[PDB]
Amino acid sequence: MLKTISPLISPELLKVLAEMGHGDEIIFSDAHFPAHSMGPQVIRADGLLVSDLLQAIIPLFELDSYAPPLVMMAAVEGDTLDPEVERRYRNALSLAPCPDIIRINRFAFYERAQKAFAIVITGERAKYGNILLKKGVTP
Amino acid sequence: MLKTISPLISPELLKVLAEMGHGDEIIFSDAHFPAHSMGPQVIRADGLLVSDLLQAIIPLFELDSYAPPLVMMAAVEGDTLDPEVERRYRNALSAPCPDIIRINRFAFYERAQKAFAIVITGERAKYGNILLKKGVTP
Amino acid sequence: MLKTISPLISPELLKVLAEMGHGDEIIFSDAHFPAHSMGPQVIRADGLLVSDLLQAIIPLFELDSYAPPLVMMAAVEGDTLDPEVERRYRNALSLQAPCPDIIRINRFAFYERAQKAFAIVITGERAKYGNILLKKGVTP
Amino acid sequence: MLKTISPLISPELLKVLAEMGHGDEIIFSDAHFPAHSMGPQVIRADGLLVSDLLQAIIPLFELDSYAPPLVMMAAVEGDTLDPEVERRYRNALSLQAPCPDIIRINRFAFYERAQKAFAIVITGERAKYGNILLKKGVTP
Amino acid sequence: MLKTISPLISPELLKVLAEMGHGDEIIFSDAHFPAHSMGPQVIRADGLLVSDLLQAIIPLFELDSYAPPLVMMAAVEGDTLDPEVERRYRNALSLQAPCPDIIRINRFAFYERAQKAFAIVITGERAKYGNILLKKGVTP
Amino acid sequence: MLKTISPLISPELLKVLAEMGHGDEIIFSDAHFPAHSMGPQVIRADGLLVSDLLQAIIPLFELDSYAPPLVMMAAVEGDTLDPEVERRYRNALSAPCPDIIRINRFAFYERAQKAFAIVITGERAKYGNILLKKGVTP
Amino acid sequence: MLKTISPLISPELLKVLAEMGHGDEIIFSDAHFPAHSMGPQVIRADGLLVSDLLQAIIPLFELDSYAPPLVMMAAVEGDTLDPEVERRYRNALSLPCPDIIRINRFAFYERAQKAFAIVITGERAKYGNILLKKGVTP
Amino acid sequence: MLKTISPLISPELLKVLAEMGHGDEIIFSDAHFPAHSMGPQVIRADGLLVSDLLQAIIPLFELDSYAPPLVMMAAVEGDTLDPEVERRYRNALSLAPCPDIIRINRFAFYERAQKAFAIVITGERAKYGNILLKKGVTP
Amino acid sequence: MLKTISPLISPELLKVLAEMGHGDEIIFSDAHFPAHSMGPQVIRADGLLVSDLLQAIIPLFELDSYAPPLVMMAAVEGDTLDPEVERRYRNALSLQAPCPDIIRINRFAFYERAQKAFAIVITGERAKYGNILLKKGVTP
Amino acid sequence: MLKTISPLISPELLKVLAEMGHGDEIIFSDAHFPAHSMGPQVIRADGLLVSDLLQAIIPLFELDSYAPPLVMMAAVEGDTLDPEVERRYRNALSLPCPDIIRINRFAFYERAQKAFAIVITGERAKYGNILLKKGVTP
Ligand SMILES: C[C@@H]1O[C@@H](O)[C@@H](O)[C@H](O)[C@@H]1O
Ligand SMILES: C[C@@H]1O[C@@H](O)[C@@H](O)[C@H](O)[C@@H]1O
Ligand SMILES: C[C@@H]1O[C@@H](O)[C@@H](O)[C@H](O)[C@@H]1O
Ligand SMILES: C[C@@H]1O[C@@H](O)[C@@H](O)[C@H](O)[C@@H]1O
Ligand SMILES: C[C@@H]1O[C@@H](O)[C@@H](O)[C@H](O)[C@@H]1O
Ligand SMILES: C[C@@H]1O[C@@H](O)[C@@H](O)[C@H](O)[C@@H]1O
Ligand SMILES: C[C@@H]1O[C@@H](O)[C@@H](O)[C@H](O)[C@@H]1O
Ligand SMILES: C[C@@H]1O[C@@H](O)[C@@H](O)[C@H](O)[C@@H]1O
Ligand SMILES: C[C@@H]1O[C@@H](O)[C@@H](O)[C@H](O)[C@@H]1O
Ligand SMILES: C[C@@H]1O[C@@H](O)[C@@H](O)[C@H](O)[C@@H]1O
Repeated sequence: MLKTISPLISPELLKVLAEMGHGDEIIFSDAHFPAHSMGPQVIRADGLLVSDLLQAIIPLFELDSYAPPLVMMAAVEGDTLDPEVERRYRNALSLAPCPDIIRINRFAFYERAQKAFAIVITGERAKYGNILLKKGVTP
Repeated sequence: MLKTISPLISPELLKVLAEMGHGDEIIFSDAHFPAHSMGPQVIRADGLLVSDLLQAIIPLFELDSYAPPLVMMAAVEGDTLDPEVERRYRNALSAPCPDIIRINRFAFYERAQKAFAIVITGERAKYGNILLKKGVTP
Repeated sequence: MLKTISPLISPELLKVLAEMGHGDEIIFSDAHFPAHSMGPQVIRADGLLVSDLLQAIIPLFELDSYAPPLVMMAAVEGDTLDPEVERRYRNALSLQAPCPDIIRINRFAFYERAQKAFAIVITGERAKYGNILLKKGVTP
Repeated sequence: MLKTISPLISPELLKVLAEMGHGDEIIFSDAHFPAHSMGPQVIRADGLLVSDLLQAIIPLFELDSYAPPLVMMAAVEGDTLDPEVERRYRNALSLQAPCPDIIRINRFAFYERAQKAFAIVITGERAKYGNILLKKGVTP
Repeated sequence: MLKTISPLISPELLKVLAEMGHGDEIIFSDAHFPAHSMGPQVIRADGLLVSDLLQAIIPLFELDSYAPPLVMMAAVEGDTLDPEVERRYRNALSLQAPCPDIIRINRFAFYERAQKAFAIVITGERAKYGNILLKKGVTP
Repeated sequence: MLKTISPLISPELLKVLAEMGHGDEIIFSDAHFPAHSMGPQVIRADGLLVSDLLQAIIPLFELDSYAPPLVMMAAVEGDTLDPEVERRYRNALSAPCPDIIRINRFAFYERAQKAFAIVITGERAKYGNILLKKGVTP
Repeated sequence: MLKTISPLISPELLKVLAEMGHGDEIIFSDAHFPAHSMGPQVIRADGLLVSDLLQAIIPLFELDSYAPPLVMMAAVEGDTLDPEVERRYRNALSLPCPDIIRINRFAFYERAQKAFAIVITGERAKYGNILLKKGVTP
Repeated sequence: MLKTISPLISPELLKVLAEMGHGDEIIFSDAHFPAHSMGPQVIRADGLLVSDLLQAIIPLFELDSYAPPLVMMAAVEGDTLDPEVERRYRNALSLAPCPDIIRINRFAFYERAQKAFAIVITGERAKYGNILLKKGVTP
Repeated sequence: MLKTISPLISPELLKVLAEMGHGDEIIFSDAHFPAHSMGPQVIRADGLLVSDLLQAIIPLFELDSYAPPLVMMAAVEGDTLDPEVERRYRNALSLQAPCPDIIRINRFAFYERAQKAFAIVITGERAKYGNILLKKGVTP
Repeated sequence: MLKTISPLISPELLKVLAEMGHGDEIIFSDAHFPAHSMGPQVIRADGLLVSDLLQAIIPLFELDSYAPPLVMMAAVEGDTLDPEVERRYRNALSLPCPDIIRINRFAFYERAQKAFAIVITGERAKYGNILLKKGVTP
């Protein structure tokens, strides 16, 4: 734990976040995500909701302006998604407003998770609660 | 995650709990515990309370009936404990929850140095550290 | 071991099952499978039957409903497969609710698929074609 | 697996048994033993009985004749030990020739001794005091 | 780098600072300190002043209040401390509130304590006796 | 060592043989084989002949009946083989010893690169390298 | 620290510069460079300006005369460089020729994936990345 | 394999032998020795007799003159030892004669094997075929 | 060090030389070669001349006779080789019999081959183009 | 290699010397020293004379002024040193004081177990071992 920094961010994630450079991507997945088979280093955040890390990390993480900074997974046809999830993610990320969030199909998302800098799997239970953040040029 | 098992328990902690044998000790510490300098493997559980992990693990973890299975830290001289902590931990570990005994910071740290693992949590209370001793799984 | 969880599941396997997410695949091979050269981590369960493991894991493992969750190996040219195997695998998998249909794929495609699995658990099953792949779903 | 060798013996255990020399000790513990904190390398054999392993290993493992080759744990104050355990352990060990007498030592001295063992194989034996230590001899 | 947190703190140091608990100790040494032979993990901070790093971490690092949290090295017989080093350090450490009195211990006593430190950050401070140890407290 | 098992087989090779599955390939090379630059794990057996290891392993190692289980190296153009080698290897691997097929140095090395392991021996003969493919243990 | 050698160079960087041979390329990046994602080993030099290292390094590092020895990043189209960055760099390097080649952001990343090492500095100036190519030490 | 050097010495043993300095000790044990539980690095020489390595290594290994260079294990009371074993060891080591060989009790031998530089376990089947060599000042 | 074998050969190099098989290649480069970026394991031999190391290993290293076993680097346009380097190398390599003709290939071709070498020994040879590659043959 | 720095110093030795701080001790041993048995990290410098390294190292390495900075091995009782060894060493070091302390063979080993590193050279001279203690870099 450290002062002025959300105690919800583990020491290892703190390191990962700092090591990230312009353009690096990090995923905060829901609890159902196959994080461990993607390839990048995985960090567990089992007792937390994605919205928890988002609000904890946003004052530290500059979002990329050179590319879509926020990406989520699109529900497969014949499946159900929750409208509220994306709503609080935006609220958690609004320091003030945050860029629009774009959804790509689940496979496209995995494909990109495979090249990500790291993956943080949380306890988010809602379906399709996975979100990718692309880092910008930290001022 | 997994069905019928608390998702608050990370897979690595699930492995640790399963590997532990009779007499093995694990510590669930508060956020201020010097967990990483004790020696045993450390598992972070930052967003959770000690009482959260205690209740999640108890239906899987039989407590030792051959020796004191629950050990907490005695307040250092010129300092006092928060009454709310121990009572909350007992509640979480309830068969009845065995009695809890206190031992000075020296003896607690000496045992922490030799514990099977240390799970550091987001528990903010002072003296929120607790040592559990595994018994024989029935 | 732990209470409420089958003792047949090793600590490492419990970790593996918990780490797996939606779509991840895990193989429970018979004793003849070339598990160690496939690529993924290998957990040995020598002396144990695949069916005994399936029955122990099924109450915690959600099978994928987004795609066929069960894949077995088709017999190779000239071989006859023992119907007793798939019969007791489905039974073990039907512990709480009947299990989905099992599909069969060419031995080469099975290996190519084993090369991408999350993990491989090699058991004591001595019958040929006793390998079965499981695909995890979304834990309800 | 391999021909002429029990399939119940994992590859790692076969290596371990072959590496052991005269006087080296290996423990086959029950499922309750604190094997992972003792120190020596641990091989898991979850779901398997100690007696089933002993019967599989005895034809390859020479028991030491220079010192007591079999050590078991004495029950702790208040506990009763099941005579059925030591009974089937000796039977399994008597596969080709009757096995030596088994000695019992205090739980603390057993652990102190486990800390020096070559390896520890934790099995699926669920009975208490199902731990047994074997000391290798000179392969004739 | 990150926003909010000073970029003078390398990602590895940030992780270290966060893992430290109440009572844990960290050394920010001058360029002449035998950092690598003490025992704990070392983080190089060549080119940076100790006072640069103290200012960077003070907003995140609560000092121990259960014991003297600031310790520097006493000058060895024949040498004499440069009070300006302490001034700079004191000002960096007093950016939020007056820092506790800074205690000075003998060279060898300092090394002994370093052997048990959580980590050691060797900087570019070229002034003699530019070493300082910080003890962590209960984070508010 | 171990009773009923050849002491010529090191514990590590004993582990390797046991881990190998159907279709897995292992090479027993002569002393001049570039074993350490192929890729797979290498096990030294310097004082032994390939025929020594072949005979020791055969009572434990069932050979593949689904594909060519024995592969040797074809002599490079402008070079010739020593007749005594292949015949000695067949003798060592005798159920009858399946037929042996030759493949150029390129195809042999390509497979060596992907083999499960390589056991380099003290076999001094030229082209004394042989690749065994494991079958289904009965 | 060592006499005659700039104390700004960490022992690890000293080792890296010494291990580099003719043609090897090293990058001293700004704080925003995605160094850890490229592939080569990374040396953190947080808080230091690129120009500080260049000045510290140049007396020991011979620049390649067989190929352009200095490469920088061209500004993203439509954007412009801060002329002070390169002026500061040219001075630190004590720079007849050689000139500084400028390659596009991604072309720069491509070449950085194959570099000997990447030293990420505390340089906050936009496009402060510079790649140096070692020559033959006189 | 290398020219002029016994092909019976594996590459790793070659390295160990060379890394050894004045006073370092190395054990060539029989096949019954508990080499792997002693502590030092172990090298397998399964198809060889101790006498094989001895004759292969002696032209490379200078024996210590500052201390007893050759030590073997004494048979426990109530056990049998082979007179020929020590005989050929001496013959193998005689390049020309080799120092006397002294026997210490089995436990004393293990105790010393625990601090040795390395242990080479061979296929020597004879009981008490273990021998320790102490390296001298290589000329 | 050892007797019989030249003490100029570090224990790690001796091991490497012995593990090499027919066709394996090793580079003894000059002090300016980019040894560490090629890919293979590197052994430092600072201070020693390439000709010093060639004399040391020739008695133990059979050259390949199935292909040109000796390869050096051609001078880059603008440069010119110092024939005395080759003389020294030739004499060291001819201590037991006339060494095969020494072939010279382009700089980049040499690097390409180095990426696939068994190992690289970078020495203190400060003359340009002091690099030489050896291909191992069937040891008599 | 690096300009201004002796090419005799390997990159790893350069790193080690740079990491050493005030009071740390480094040993440059002769070829007969049991370096790998002592405990500290070992850097091979086969073929090089101790005096060659000392000459290469001294311009970068400040000797301790707070404690005797040079220690050597006293000859085994009844034996004698070759005066040329130390004369050669004193010259390489460009050596008012300090004097060279001589400790018995085993006392030397004891201190070598706690040294920062051991560089084993090709020095064949009896008792060519020398321990240097680092001071405060000016
Ligand atoms: C079908 C999808 O599968 C994975 O991507 C999960 O992380 C999602 O939440 C969803 O269940
Ligand atoms: C004095 C004690 O120090 C550590 O053990 C903390 O984890 C406790 O909560 C308490 O503050
Ligand atoms: C031909 C097949 O080969 C492997 O896949 C074995 O695991 C099967 O049981 C069967 O023998
Ligand atoms: C009291 C004893 O504790 C451990 O040694 C267990 O392995 C035993 O079975 C018994 O429960
Ligand atoms: C004598 C002392 O030695 C070390 O502790 C240095 O870090 C100090 O600055 C001082 O030079
Ligand atoms: C040309 C071939 O090269 C290697 O494969 C050797 O192992 C063979 O015996 C033969 O010499
Ligand atoms: C757009 C570019 O992104 C990275 O390459 C940074 O290192 C540059 O300075 C610039 O910000
Ligand atoms: C009793 C002794 O035990 C070990 O020391 C063996 O290596 C000996 O050969 C002998 O059998
Ligand atoms: C131009 C060449 O570059 C490298 O290959 C050096 O090793 C050569 O000696 C030469 O300087
Ligand atoms: C007797 C001594 O043994 C070692 O310390 C050698 O390094 C010395 O040079 C001497 O030979």
